[PDB]
Amino acid sequence: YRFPVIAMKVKKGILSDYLSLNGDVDTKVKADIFPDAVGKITSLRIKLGAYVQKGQIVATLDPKSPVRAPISGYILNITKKIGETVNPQSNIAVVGRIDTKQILTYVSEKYISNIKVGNDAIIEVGAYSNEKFKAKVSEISPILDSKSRTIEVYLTPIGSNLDKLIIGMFSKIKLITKRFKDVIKISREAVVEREGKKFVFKVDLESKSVQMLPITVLFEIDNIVALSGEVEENDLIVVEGMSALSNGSLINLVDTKEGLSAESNI
Repeated sequence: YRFPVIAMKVKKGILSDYLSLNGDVDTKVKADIFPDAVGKITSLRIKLGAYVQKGQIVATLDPKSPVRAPISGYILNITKKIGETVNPQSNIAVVGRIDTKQILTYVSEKYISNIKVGNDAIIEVGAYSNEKFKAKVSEISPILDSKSRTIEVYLTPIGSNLDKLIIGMFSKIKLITKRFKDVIKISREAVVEREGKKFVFKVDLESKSVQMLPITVLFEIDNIVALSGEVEENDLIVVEGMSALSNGSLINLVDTKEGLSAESNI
């Protein structure tokens, strides 16, 4: 008998660990819009998304008083209606710049000591590639909040297509903590546990059989193992049929799958 197997033509690549966070898209430069007097809002000369310049009149009161923009940028929010009464500490609207986007997140103290300015992240607002963006850590707050045990971390989105990372949006963040580089990646099920050790099966094409090689699992995630040991680029390693195999088992190579990408999982 010859056991049926599928084998992968294994490649060297990158597998990357990450910390899973939540955060918000914000901007570095923004300001609240306050009246200079007390009274009722007569007119609102702004809508969401509108561009306004420093000094420009954005609303009007009856005690006629003008409410003016304090900086130049875009209206991110309006928190007041025509009719409402207001004073110099009523926040009417928010203006901010769209060219100084930032992602804000809060990281637990135990992870902070390995995070550095320049670390890579992926910012996700959705499942598809058009909804994911690259970013880099820009700043680490000196403040530890004692109740939550978290420290604020700021990321700057880079690359192309940032016009869909909209200010105010919720995001998932994948903050890359370690990259295993130039290692053999293979589907996790290739690895088999015998007598408290780990092995894979390498196919010898000439003799149509397998050899049981010991390996070490360096890291694994998303059903992918990065391993070290006696395995090299282009070895044929069994990825279906392995539970039935032993050292020297004879097999039938039913098919050969391509190796997993050399590039990072994330």
